[PDB]
Amino acid sequence: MVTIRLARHGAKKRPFYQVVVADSRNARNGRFIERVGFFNPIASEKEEGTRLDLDRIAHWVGQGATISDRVAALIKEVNKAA
Amino acid sequence: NIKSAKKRAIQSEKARKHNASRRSMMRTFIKKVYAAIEAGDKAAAQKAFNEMQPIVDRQAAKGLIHKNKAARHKANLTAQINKLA
Amino acid sequence: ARYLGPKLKLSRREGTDLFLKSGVRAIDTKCKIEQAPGQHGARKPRLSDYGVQLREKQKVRRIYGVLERQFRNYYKEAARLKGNTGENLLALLEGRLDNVVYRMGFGATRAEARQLVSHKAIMVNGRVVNIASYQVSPNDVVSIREKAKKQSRVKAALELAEQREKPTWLEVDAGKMEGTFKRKPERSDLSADINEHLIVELYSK
Amino acid sequence: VTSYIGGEGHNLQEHSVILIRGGRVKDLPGVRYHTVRGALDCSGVKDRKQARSKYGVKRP
Amino acid sequence: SKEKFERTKPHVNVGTIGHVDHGKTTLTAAITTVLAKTYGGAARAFNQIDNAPEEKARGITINTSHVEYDTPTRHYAHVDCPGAADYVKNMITGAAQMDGAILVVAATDGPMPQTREHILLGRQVGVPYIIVFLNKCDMVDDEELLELVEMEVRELLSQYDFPGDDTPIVRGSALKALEGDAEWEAKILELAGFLDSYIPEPERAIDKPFLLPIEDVFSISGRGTVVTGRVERGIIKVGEEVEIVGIKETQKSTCTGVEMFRKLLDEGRAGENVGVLLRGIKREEIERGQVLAKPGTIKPHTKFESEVYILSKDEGGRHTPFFKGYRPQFYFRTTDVTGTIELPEGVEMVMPGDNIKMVVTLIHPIAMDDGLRFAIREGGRTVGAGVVAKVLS
RNA sequence: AAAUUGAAGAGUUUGAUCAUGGCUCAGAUUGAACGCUGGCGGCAGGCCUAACACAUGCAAGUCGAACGGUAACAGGAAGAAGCUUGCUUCUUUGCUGACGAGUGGCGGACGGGUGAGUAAUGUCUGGGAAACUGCCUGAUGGAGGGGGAUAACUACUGGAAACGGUAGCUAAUACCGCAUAACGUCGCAAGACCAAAGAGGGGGACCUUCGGGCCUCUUGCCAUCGGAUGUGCCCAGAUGGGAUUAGCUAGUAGGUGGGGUAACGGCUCACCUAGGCGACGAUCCCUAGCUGGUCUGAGAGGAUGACCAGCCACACUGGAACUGAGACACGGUCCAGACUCCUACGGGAGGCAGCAGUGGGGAAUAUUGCACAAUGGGCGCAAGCCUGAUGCAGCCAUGCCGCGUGUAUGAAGAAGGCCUUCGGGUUGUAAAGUACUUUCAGCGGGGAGGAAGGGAGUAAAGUUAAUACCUUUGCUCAUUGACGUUACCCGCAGAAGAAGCACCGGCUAACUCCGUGCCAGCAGCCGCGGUAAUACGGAGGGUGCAAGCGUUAAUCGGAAUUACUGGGCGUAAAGCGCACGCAGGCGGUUUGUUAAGUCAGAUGUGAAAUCCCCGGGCUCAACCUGGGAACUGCAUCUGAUACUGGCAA
RNA sequence: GCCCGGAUAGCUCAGUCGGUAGAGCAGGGGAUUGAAAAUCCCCGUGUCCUUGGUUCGAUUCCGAGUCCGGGCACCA
Ligand SMILES: Nc1nc2c(ncn2[C@@H]2O[C@H](COP(=O)(O)OP(=O)(O)OP(=O)(O)O)[C@@H](O)[C@H]2O)c(=O)[nH]1
Ligand SMILES: [Mg+2]
Ligand SMILES: [Mg+2]
Ligand SMILES: [Mg+2]
Ligand SMILES: [Mg+2]
Ligand SMILES: [Mg+2]
Ligand SMILES: [Mg+2]
Ligand SMILES: [Mg+2]
Ligand SMILES: [Mg+2]
Ligand SMILES: [Mg+2]
Ligand SMILES: [Mg+2]
Ligand SMILES: [Mg+2]
Ligand SMILES: [Mg+2]
Ligand SMILES: [Mg+2]
Ligand SMILES: [Mg+2]
Ligand SMILES: [Mg+2]
Ligand SMILES: [Mg+2]
Ligand SMILES: [Mg+2]
Ligand SMILES: [Mg+2]
Ligand SMILES: [Mg+2]
Ligand SMILES: [Mg+2]
Ligand SMILES: [Mg+2]
Ligand SMILES: [Mg+2]
Ligand SMILES: [Mg+2]
Ligand SMILES: [Mg+2]
Ligand SMILES: [Mg+2]
Ligand SMILES: [Mg+2]
Ligand SMILES: [Mg+2]
Ligand SMILES: [Mg+2]
Ligand SMILES: [Mg+2]
Ligand SMILES: [Mg+2]
Ligand SMILES: [Mg+2]
Ligand SMILES: [Mg+2]
Ligand SMILES: [Mg+2]
Ligand SMILES: [Mg+2]
Ligand SMILES: [Mg+2]
Ligand SMILES: [Mg+2]
Ligand SMILES: [Mg+2]
Ligand SMILES: [Mg+2]
Ligand SMILES: [Mg+2]
Ligand SMILES: [Mg+2]
Ligand SMILES: [Mg+2]
Ligand SMILES: [Mg+2]
Ligand SMILES: [Mg+2]
Ligand SMILES: [Mg+2]
Ligand SMILES: [Mg+2]
Ligand SMILES: [Mg+2]
Ligand SMILES: [Mg+2]
Ligand SMILES: [Mg+2]
Ligand SMILES: [Mg+2]
Ligand SMILES: [Mg+2]
Ligand SMILES: [Mg+2]
Ligand SMILES: [Mg+2]
Ligand SMILES: [Mg+2]
Ligand SMILES: [Mg+2]
Ligand SMILES: [Mg+2]
Ligand SMILES: [Mg+2]
Ligand SMILES: [Mg+2]
Ligand SMILES: [Mg+2]
Ligand SMILES: [Mg+2]
Ligand SMILES: [Mg+2]
Ligand SMILES: [Mg+2]
Ligand SMILES: [Mg+2]
Ligand SMILES: [Mg+2]
Ligand SMILES: [Mg+2]
Ligand SMILES: [Mg+2]
Ligand SMILES: [Mg+2]
Ligand SMILES: [Mg+2]
Ligand SMILES: [Mg+2]
Ligand SMILES: [Mg+2]
Ligand SMILES: [Mg+2]
Ligand SMILES: [Mg+2]
Ligand SMILES: [Mg+2]
Ligand SMILES: [Mg+2]
Ligand SMILES: [Mg+2]
Ligand SMILES: [Mg+2]
Ligand SMILES: [Mg+2]
Ligand SMILES: [Mg+2]
Ligand SMILES: [Mg+2]
Ligand SMILES: [Mg+2]
Ligand SMILES: [Mg+2]
Ligand SMILES: [Mg+2]
Ligand SMILES: [Mg+2]
Ligand SMILES: [Mg+2]
Ligand SMILES: [Mg+2]
Ligand SMILES: [Mg+2]
Ligand SMILES: [Mg+2]
Ligand SMILES: [Mg+2]
Ligand SMILES: [Mg+2]
Ligand SMILES: [Mg+2]
Ligand SMILES: [Mg+2]
Ligand SMILES: [Mg+2]
Ligand SMILES: [Mg+2]
Ligand SMILES: [Mg+2]
Ligand SMILES: [Mg+2]
Ligand SMILES: [Mg+2]
Ligand SMILES: [Mg+2]
Ligand SMILES: [Mg+2]
Ligand SMILES: [Mg+2]
Ligand SMILES: [Mg+2]
Ligand SMILES: [Mg+2]
Ligand SMILES: [Mg+2]
Ligand SMILES: [Mg+2]
Ligand SMILES: [Mg+2]
Ligand SMILES: [Mg+2]
Ligand SMILES: [Mg+2]
Ligand SMILES: [Mg+2]
Ligand SMILES: [Mg+2]
Ligand SMILES: [Mg+2]
Ligand SMILES: [Mg+2]
Ligand SMILES: [Mg+2]
Ligand SMILES: [Mg+2]
Ligand SMILES: [Mg+2]
Ligand SMILES: [Mg+2]
Ligand SMILES: [Mg+2]
Ligand SMILES: [Mg+2]
Ligand SMILES: [Mg+2]
Ligand SMILES: [Mg+2]
Ligand SMILES: [Mg+2]
Ligand SMILES: [Mg+2]
Ligand SMILES: [Mg+2]
Ligand SMILES: [Mg+2]
Ligand SMILES: [Mg+2]
Ligand SMILES: [Mg+2]
Ligand SMILES: [Mg+2]
Ligand SMILES: [Mg+2]
Ligand SMILES: [Mg+2]
Ligand SMILES: [Mg+2]
Ligand SMILES: [Mg+2]
Ligand SMILES: [Mg+2]
Ligand SMILES: [Mg+2]
Ligand SMILES: [Mg+2]
Ligand SMILES: [Mg+2]
Ligand SMILES: [Mg+2]
Ligand SMILES: [Mg+2]
Ligand SMILES: [Mg+2]
Ligand SMILES: [Mg+2]
Ligand SMILES: [Mg+2]
Ligand SMILES: [Mg+2]
Ligand SMILES: [Mg+2]
Ligand SMILES: [Mg+2]
Ligand SMILES: [Mg+2]
Ligand SMILES: [Mg+2]
Ligand SMILES: [Mg+2]
Repeated sequence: MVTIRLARHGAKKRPFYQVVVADSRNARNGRFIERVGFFNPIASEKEEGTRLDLDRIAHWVGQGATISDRVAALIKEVNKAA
Repeated sequence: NIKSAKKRAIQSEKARKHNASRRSMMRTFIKKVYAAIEAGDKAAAQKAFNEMQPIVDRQAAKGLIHKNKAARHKANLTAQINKLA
Repeated sequence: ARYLGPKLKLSRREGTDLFLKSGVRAIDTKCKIEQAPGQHGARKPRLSDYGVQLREKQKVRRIYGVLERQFRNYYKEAARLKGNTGENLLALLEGRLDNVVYRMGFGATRAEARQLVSHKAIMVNGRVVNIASYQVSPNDVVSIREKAKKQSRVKAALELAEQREKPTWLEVDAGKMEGTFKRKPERSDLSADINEHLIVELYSK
Repeated sequence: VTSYIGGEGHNLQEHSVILIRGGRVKDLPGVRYHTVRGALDCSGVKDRKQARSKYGVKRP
Repeated sequence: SKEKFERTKPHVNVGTIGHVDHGKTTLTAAITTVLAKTYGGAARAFNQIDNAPEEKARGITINTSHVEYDTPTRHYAHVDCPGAADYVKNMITGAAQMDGAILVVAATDGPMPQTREHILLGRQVGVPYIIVFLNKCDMVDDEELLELVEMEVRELLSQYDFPGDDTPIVRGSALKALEGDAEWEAKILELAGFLDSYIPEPERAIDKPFLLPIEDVFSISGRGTVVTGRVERGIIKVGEEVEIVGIKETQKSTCTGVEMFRKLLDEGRAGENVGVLLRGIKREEIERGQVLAKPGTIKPHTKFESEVYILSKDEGGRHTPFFKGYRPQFYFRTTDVTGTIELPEGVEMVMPGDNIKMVVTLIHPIAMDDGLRFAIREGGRTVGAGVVAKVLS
């Protein structure tokens, strides 16, 4: 089962999450097909915070890939008309 | 062992008791055809072939035998009946 | 981390005035300058080609208050950057906060400017900075916080900065202790004495 | 192998376990190692001041 | 290492003292089976008090074995000493941690040379209290002969500076109480009463900082190196910084469990024998004689001034003078060490039975402070007691 | 608009010289070790050796919405008995929630670890045909009716336990016929065939025989064909050293008859042919996980494969197969072994190269820690379990990076050391001081940010017979943090708590006095000492780095000292003693044609990471990260035909 | 934790059952040379592993230790 989920990169106490399309069995940090945007929880109100390429999501979710708890909410955060 | 999921040991042993009995049945019915083949015309061999056909197909569909195994045991065995007799 | 020894000993060995023991009075005439590095100061040095490079390197180090490990890192940065390797070495040294704090006049010496940076006094773009090595980017506004503003060490030290040449690249308000770093420093603006070419020779071999 | 006992005087005799580092002496033909003074049964040189990591002595 | 030791009933360090082959070790075996059967504690046997090849083919004891027997009032911890003339060094470690001894003189033989040598070591080291026990009795069926030995023990103790007549003398066979004789079972139950009545509650030092002399080092298969010994002062919590000071040099460490006769502890208090497990230390590098101190409290020294009181023939010691260069054994807390003597100016010779101060350079450094008590020995006998005056190193 | 901007020498053979040629040195780097010495933080990392043996504990379970259970637990409801009539005793009730003991459908095969083995059954790069696929998800079609058991649980014995019995009772999504089902197997076809399982939250209407018949909604079960993910198979080239290993091979090499495999095939038989391999190095021997990368280098190269990521292999040693979609299974079964264990001596165990830890090995690498809060994964409608996978912190100057240890004034140019041209200089603005600040730890008050949610009862809008349950978007709630006395922001005091250790004859930045006298010792190379040592030991004086510094080992560099770029062979090392000559390398000159080489474009692809530019967040950097090129690749169709080869005359 | 062996001038060894220890080989130390080797003339150059005891007197006899050698055990 393919799944869109965070990878957890960056330093100690200073995380940075590479949202990525990977297989269920493979590890968090490990194997994947293609990365699709990112997320930063320690960004705050500035120029950049979160980016998520919605065109590639249609290729995977449209076919048959689940979205994890955190990535499903970032699709709500980025919005359709807000 | 140091796990409470040793149920699979006793469940797999319980499976192969059944799984071997249905498998051994199948290969004796196939042996019944090979027994009929050698010294015999197209009559005794094809009677055995009609008996083993439902058993090999059924066992194939349960996940004991694969669908191609069954397919070969019809294909090559019909070729013994057709060519010789 | 720092030198913290006899500072005017460094000026006699090097020969020229390093602005280590600059302070309140303008000229020292209080060390037998040039002709007394140590016990054997009357000894005329033969001075090889590796000598003159290393004497030139240590002079630029002891003026700006940087150590070889950090100083080598500036050279590695300088080589990768565009333009001339020599001009970038010294342009990176002049962009330090403890050097800019000295050039603004908030400190009679550079060690006083280093301590004033370190002691939560210096603040730039509305953010306090402790690091003497802080790379001050173009178009900034260094300043002193309201608690430590107009303390007895800064007001006497700002009056010394009137006797100094005063850089063109940076500007000072002088009333409210507020500075403004504008552009990057040019070779021809400052020094006109410490050679860069010889320090590029020492690190390329 | 043979190892050189660098420094004035030593505590090595008969047995006594010692540590060995690399380095030829360049005088005794055959000898091509150095005893580490300080480590294990090989003690420091008595009454040294200048250069004491070499020859294994603490502060005065 | 499983059951947690509950801190109830005061702890007291007891041990058997006496002549060779005198029912000294066998008394300890009798005390277990008697107290275990009636009160209902842990059983144990006479075998576990001394096994090995050395205490079977021979029969004699070398190692100071330990036993834990409990009673309604207090929780005793036994220390079975060796007894022979060759084993005086490892005995003194067992005898120093002992608070109240149980002397062992026998009704057939009576007081014999080692009994005098043992009690001599008890005074100068630290043995406040002592209890007599006649460990044969049944072999000589007589009223007059058995009671004549009681008189000579009262003479011995009083002659050597103990109470003597005030000490409660008990009679009883150890082997008879081992099986199940109702009269002799009850007579060693009486000895447990005499331990409770005569010996008071001991005075500990749970205030001034941590110290623990190492009596015998172990290497537990799984945990690491364990050091045993009575905590002389202070406390030990689990996961606390501890410095090992004494012979060789000085090493940093941390405790990772304290125990009490194969039972866990949270706080190893003062005045009780505990096995401290140290972290990241080998069996060979840590040796017997060193002390577990709290960092900064004590420093190892190889030279010191000390007020040495030399003994005479009457008190028991040397009987001839000596000059600088003499090298006797100095017994501090546990171990002994040799050292050269340097006398003060204006003192030509040191006569026996005299109070003087002297500088003593030791070959090994040992952890020490001002006001530490030691007992000098040489030639299989005592020499002089004293106290430390000043540190030098 | 930026991605390569790219290359140093010196000493040392001689009386001196030029050459040859080794030796050594300056530079980088490192999983590092030692020695002296040590103060803090950011991110990293931290058994390279004995794939040695391992106590101890904890690392995979989970659904009651599969059923049996109306129970070993703990608690509501119809009713009961004591008596302080609601306080107590207490039988029934799926009936209170659940979940202990159970049988199934799934998980254990992933996640982790470690390189023993493997020089090609592996890996890498690029292709292919003969495959299979659980979970997820596309679309279709079901989802007819029966049976037989069996555990648990009594009972009764066996046995010390481990485990099995012996008579039963008893569900089911467990189990098995049956009728059917072609676009799904079988030959050309008429034919012959094979599959299943119900749960849970609600219900108006009418059957009530109350077990509720029956409608809904979800999840789940059906053969098929899918997509995705894979997983096996195959070929080509590449992927170490040795010829003082030159011959190797009989299921060996093919073909067919049979046989097996998910499937191609000596994978395995029976025969038939008697080959196949090898100087483009077979076979045998030694060594070795492989790659992305790392390191060094101007680049070619040389070295390398710790850390992150992919692939392979292995699981106490040696076998073996079972169960499944997937293993010949790391905490599965089974034998045999060795070595620890428990035994009532009949028989039982056991497998850290998962996390800590011990001994031992070693020059040398870490706590029997802390939490599921996040991020994955396992389970499940989800309320949450378990997760030593992740997260953290113990320890460790082991790294890369930051800030520390004060900051102005200071003449008597103090003393003491130290050289004395006993006049004086020198250490020296150094100290003592005389002014001011207080970073940093150390006390104390405030206090971000890792946190998205999860959950309740809700509105509407879907769903439908329905304003019920269910679902979605608005929508009101209360809360969740191991790290944690966080990061960070203000107040306390007073320089207060905080500097070495190399070196000093040349190379190579930096001098003297004593002591010693080819002795004692230094030594990376040359070389220092024989009574005036700049090299030894001491002292001062300096110089160079500094929280590190030296030494050590290890790789590249300099070494154009294996030279492809880029060397040589008269005399320095080096032309076989001289011929003939097969394989091999190279080949005059002119047209024609193929295009193998070569060249040009084409599409694929070189996993992501680092490496390199334009940016951004750590107070700054180190670190972190977004994009860009790069990834000098290797294959694939189309042309260009000069050159080289092929074939022409 | 305890049993055993080992130690003699700078190095390699003799000597003892209480009668006070020697040999070679190094080194000395003036001759000699810039300083050695050699030639020449004269030297043991000693805590008998350390320390105490039995005694008139201990290398020598008996304790106690030193560091090192090899041996057997204990698991809070
Ligand atoms: N008759 C009798 N004999 C005893 C008694 N106790 C001990 N024994 C004997 O002595 C031995 C016991 O050892 P003890 O000497 O008492 O104790 P120990 O600790 O071994 O003695 P040390 O050797 O001094 O340590 C046994 O072998 C008995 O034969 C007793 O009470 N009565
Ligand atoms: Mg946020
Ligand atoms: Mg927010
Ligand atoms: Mg999930
Ligand atoms: Mg088993
Ligand atoms: Mg059969
Ligand atoms: Mg199946
Ligand atoms: Mg099945
Ligand atoms: Mg630094
Ligand atoms: Mg020079
Ligand atoms: Mg900026
Ligand atoms: Mg370079
Ligand atoms: Mg020197
Ligand atoms: Mg005896
Ligand atoms: Mg005894
Ligand atoms: Mg260690
Ligand atoms: Mg461009
Ligand atoms: Mg010469
Ligand atoms: Mg030359
Ligand atoms: Mg490194
Ligand atoms: Mg260290
Ligand atoms: Mg410290
Ligand atoms: Mg710290
Ligand atoms: Mg650090
Ligand atoms: Mg490890
Ligand atoms: Mg390695
Ligand atoms: Mg794995
Ligand atoms: Mg990992
Ligand atoms: Mg790992
Ligand atoms: Mg690896
Ligand atoms: Mg393969
Ligand atoms: Mg491939
Ligand atoms: Mg199929
Ligand atoms: Mg599943
Ligand atoms: Mg029906
Ligand atoms: Mg039936
Ligand atoms: Mg029926
Ligand atoms: Mg039955
Ligand atoms: Mg049955
Ligand atoms: Mg039922
Ligand atoms: Mg039911
Ligand atoms: Mg079924
Ligand atoms: Mg039919
Ligand atoms: Mg029909
Ligand atoms: Mg068809
Ligand atoms: Mg077909
Ligand atoms: Mg029909
Ligand atoms: Mg059915
Ligand atoms: Mg497809
Ligand atoms: Mg390789
Ligand atoms: Mg033939
Ligand atoms: Mg380079
Ligand atoms: Mg090169
Ligand atoms: Mg590079
Ligand atoms: Mg590894
Ligand atoms: Mg890969
Ligand atoms: Mg393993
Ligand atoms: Mg296994
Ligand atoms: Mg195996
Ligand atoms: Mg396997
Ligand atoms: Mg497994
Ligand atoms: Mg296995
Ligand atoms: Mg078994
Ligand atoms: Mg076994
Ligand atoms: Mg295991
Ligand atoms: Mg481990
Ligand atoms: Mg193993
Ligand atoms: Mg260990
Ligand atoms: Mg710890
Ligand atoms: Mg936990
Ligand atoms: Mg908890
Ligand atoms: Mg907990
Ligand atoms: Mg947990
Ligand atoms: Mg929690
Ligand atoms: Mg989770
Ligand atoms: Mg999950
Ligand atoms: Mg689901
Ligand atoms: Mg629910
Ligand atoms: Mg939870
Ligand atoms: Mg668990
Ligand atoms: Mg845990
Ligand atoms: Mg902390
Ligand atoms: Mg690093
Ligand atoms: Mg390192
Ligand atoms: Mg100052
Ligand atoms: Mg000085
Ligand atoms: Mg100053
Ligand atoms: Mg001052
Ligand atoms: Mg001052
Ligand atoms: Mg103030
Ligand atoms: Mg801070
Ligand atoms: Mg607030
Ligand atoms: Mg939060
Ligand atoms: Mg969450
Ligand atoms: Mg919600
Ligand atoms: Mg909280
Ligand atoms: Mg909590
Ligand atoms: Mg912390
Ligand atoms: Mg705080
Ligand atoms: Mg704090
Ligand atoms: Mg205030
Ligand atoms: Mg204040
Ligand atoms: Mg030199
Ligand atoms: Mg020169
Ligand atoms: Mg020089
Ligand atoms: Mg002089
Ligand atoms: Mg030197
Ligand atoms: Mg002179
Ligand atoms: Mg001299
Ligand atoms: Mg100095
Ligand atoms: Mg360095
Ligand atoms: Mg080297
Ligand atoms: Mg080289
Ligand atoms: Mg080269
Ligand atoms: Mg060439
Ligand atoms: Mg050459
Ligand atoms: Mg020649
Ligand atoms: Mg020649
Ligand atoms: Mg010739
Ligand atoms: Mg010729
Ligand atoms: Mg040819
Ligand atoms: Mg041609
Ligand atoms: Mg042509
Ligand atoms: Mg033509
Ligand atoms: Mg053409
Ligand atoms: Mg392309
Ligand atoms: Mg493309
Ligand atoms: Mg591409
Ligand atoms: Mg790198
Ligand atoms: Mg990174
Ligand atoms: Mg950047
Ligand atoms: Mg900060
Ligand atoms: Mg990218
Ligand atoms: Mg990137
Ligand atoms: Mg990209
Ligand atoms: Mg672009
Ligand atoms: Mg792009
Ligand atoms: Mg890439
Ligand atoms: Mg064409
Ligand atoms: Mg043409
Ligand atoms: Mg040709
Ligand atoms: Mg040809
Ligand atoms: Mg002379
Ligand atoms: Mg003369």
